[PDB]
Amino acid sequence: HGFVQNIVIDGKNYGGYLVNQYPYMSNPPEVIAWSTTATDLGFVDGTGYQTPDIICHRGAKPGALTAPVSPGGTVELQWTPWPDSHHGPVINYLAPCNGDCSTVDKTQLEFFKIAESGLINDDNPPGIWASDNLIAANNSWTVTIPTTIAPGNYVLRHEIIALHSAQNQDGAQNYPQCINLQVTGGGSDNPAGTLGTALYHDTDPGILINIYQKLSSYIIPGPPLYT
Ligand SMILES: *[C@@H]1O[C@H](CO)[C@@H](O)[C@H](O)[C@H]1NC(C)=O
Ligand SMILES: [Cu+2]
Repeated sequence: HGFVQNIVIDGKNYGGYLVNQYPYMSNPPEVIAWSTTATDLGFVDGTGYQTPDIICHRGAKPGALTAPVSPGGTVELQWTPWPDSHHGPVINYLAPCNGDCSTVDKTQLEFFKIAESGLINDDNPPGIWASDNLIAANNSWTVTIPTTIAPGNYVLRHEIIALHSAQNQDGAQNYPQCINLQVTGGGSDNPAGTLGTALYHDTDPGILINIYQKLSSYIIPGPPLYT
């Protein structure tokens, strides 16, 4: 359980969607982060993979604001403290807004994977995962925006998948957090994109998995990494 509390871009903080404050406020502030109804600080499990909830989390609506990023710039997402128990991958996608992200139909967004990190070491099962790298970095993740994509407005879909309960059907816990970015620079690629509801299926090999046993490999879920 947790959420993204702050985003650092080009030397300033953009405050996150504080899901334990703003849903209680009823005139809440404009941010680059999507609003959600996930006030339990919880997840979308396999029952929700073909519902709109998987796209940017339960009940999500676009952020009003968009943050500009320098060409090949960093976006640092700062989480609430991630529990060591919640081992699993950290995955990052962009989808083009083709206009103001604040007005997109989330159900039409087509994501391409720009970064993935999975099982790092398995010397002591359940091992060390991208989620453990996030904890070791004091609960932040750094995303480098590619220089090779067409600039424009994009949703960054940033996600931890916790696998501590994932040996059961629908046990994996997805924690997507979306923010609005203005990608800048000279790129031209329009990578093939995947609908939110086709990212994951509840029987995928990196989704329905016992992490407590020795693992020889881990297949990071979702569509193929764009390079
Ligand atoms: C996180 O930062 C705090 C100090 O603010 C420190 O005490 C902690 O050990 C840091 N780093 C890691 C790897 O946990
Ligand atoms: Cu949890």
